[PDB]
Amino acid sequence: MDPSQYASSSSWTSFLKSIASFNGDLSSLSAPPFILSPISLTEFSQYWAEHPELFLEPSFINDDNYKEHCLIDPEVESPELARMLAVTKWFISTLKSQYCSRNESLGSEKKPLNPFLGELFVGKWENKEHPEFGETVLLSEQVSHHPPVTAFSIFNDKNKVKLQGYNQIKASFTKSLMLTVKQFGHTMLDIKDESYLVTPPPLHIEGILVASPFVELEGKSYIQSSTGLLCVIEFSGRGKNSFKARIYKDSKDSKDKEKALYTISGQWSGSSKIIKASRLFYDAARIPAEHLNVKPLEEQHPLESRKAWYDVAGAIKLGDFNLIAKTKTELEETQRELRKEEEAKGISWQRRWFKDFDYSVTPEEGALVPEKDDTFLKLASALNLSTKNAPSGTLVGDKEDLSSIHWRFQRELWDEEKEIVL
Ligand SMILES: C[C@@H](CI)CCC(=O)[C@@H](C)[C@H]1C(=O)C[C@H]2[C@@H]3CC=C4C[C@@H](O)CC[C@]4(C)[C@H]3CC[C@]12C
Repeated sequence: MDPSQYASSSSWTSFLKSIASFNGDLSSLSAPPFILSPISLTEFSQYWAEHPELFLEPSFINDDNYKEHCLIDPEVESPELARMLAVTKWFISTLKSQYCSRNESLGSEKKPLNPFLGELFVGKWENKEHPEFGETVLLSEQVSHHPPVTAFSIFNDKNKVKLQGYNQIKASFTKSLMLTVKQFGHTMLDIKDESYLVTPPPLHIEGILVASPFVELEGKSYIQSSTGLLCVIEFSGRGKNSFKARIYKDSKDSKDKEKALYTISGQWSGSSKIIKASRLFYDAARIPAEHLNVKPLEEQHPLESRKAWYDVAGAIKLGDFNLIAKTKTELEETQRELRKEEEAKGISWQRRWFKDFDYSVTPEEGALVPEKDDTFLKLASALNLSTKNAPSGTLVGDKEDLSSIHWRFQRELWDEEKEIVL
C-alpha cells in the first residue's frame, strides 16, 4: 500500500473511529501495521547527543580561550555566556534528532514499540576522528512501564561532561483528532563543575486525518545554568519547526524580553540566526547526525532493546498482522522467563542504574531523598521551577503546581553492572 492510499483505507478509518473511545493509554492504540515503528522508545535517549562535537564543546571553553569559542560573538562578555551559547546550540541541535528522525527514516512519525520494564539500550559514540573527544557512552533504561518512563545518562569521562534525565508523557486527543502531548521530566548537564537544567517542551501531532503524522513543538523550554544565566526557548509552527530563544543574565530579567543579552530565531530543523543586545547560529541541514555505535545483535544481552524486539521488528517490516501479534506474545513470554532468571541470579532488573528519589516534603521513612546541595533543587530554585511531577517547565504557582518522584543515575551501579557491556 502506497502512503497516498493510507487516509482512505479501511484500516485508517477504523483507526480514527477507535480514537473516539481512546482509553488514555497510547500503547493500546490499534494502529494499522503501515503506521507502526520498529523502534522502541528506550532508543530515543540517543537523540540527546547525535552531534558529539556540540555535546562536548562547552567543556573546551575556559578563561584562557573563550573568545576563540564563540563563533557568533568574538567579544562575548565572559566564558560563562560563551558556554551558555554553546549549550543552547547543542540543545537546538538535538531537536531534529528528537522530533524528525522517523520522518526521514520511515516517512512519517509512526507508533513506537512500548518498551518492557527493565528494557535496556546502550551504545557509544567512539569519536574516532577526534582523539581529544574520547568515547561518550549512552545508558538508557525503561524504569517504569505503568506509566511508561525512560531514564538515561550520556557521559564523557575524558572531558567530564555528563548528562542524565528521564522522560514520561501524558496525551489526549482533541476533537479535531489532534494528539496533544505534555512531556514530564527534566535533564541535567554537568560540564566539569558547572551545571545546566533543561526542560523538554509540550508538543502536538498533526497530519493524523491524512495519515501522515508529524510532531510540531509549542510552549517553552528552559535552560537554567548554575552560573545564573537562563535561556528561554519558545516554539511555534509556521508556513515550520520555528523558535525564538532569548538568553538573560538571570531569571528575574526573563520577565522582560528587552533585557535579552541575545536573541535567536529561525527553524530548529533548518537555520536560525542570532542578534546581540545578525549572524548564522545553527544550520541543521549542514550538520549530519552521527549515530551511536551499538554492538552487533549476536553479541547483545537479551534485555537489550534491539535484541529483545528483533522478531517483532521483522514482522512490522513485513506488515504481517498475524505475525506481529504472534511475535509480541512470544516476546512477552521470553521477558517474563528472562526476569525469573535475573531474579534467580540475584540480579536487580528493576531499578538497575537509576533510582527514584523522593523530593516531596513527606518522604517515606526509608526513602531515597536529595542530599543538601542537590543540583536539581538549586537550579529549580534559580528558575522558580516547580519540583513536583508537573508537566516539564511548570513554574512554582502555576495551576499544575501531587508527587515529586525523580529518577537519578547512579554511576556505581553501572561500574558494578553484572551483565551488560558496551
Ligand atoms: C504515530 C501516531 C499517530 I496519532 C501515534 C502516536 C504515538 O506514536 C505517540 C505515542 C508518539 C509520536 O507521535 C511522537 C512521539 C514523541 C517523539 C519524541 C519524543 C522525544 C523523546 O525525548 C521522548 C519521547 C517523545 C516525547 C515521543 C513520545 C511518543 C510520541 C508522542
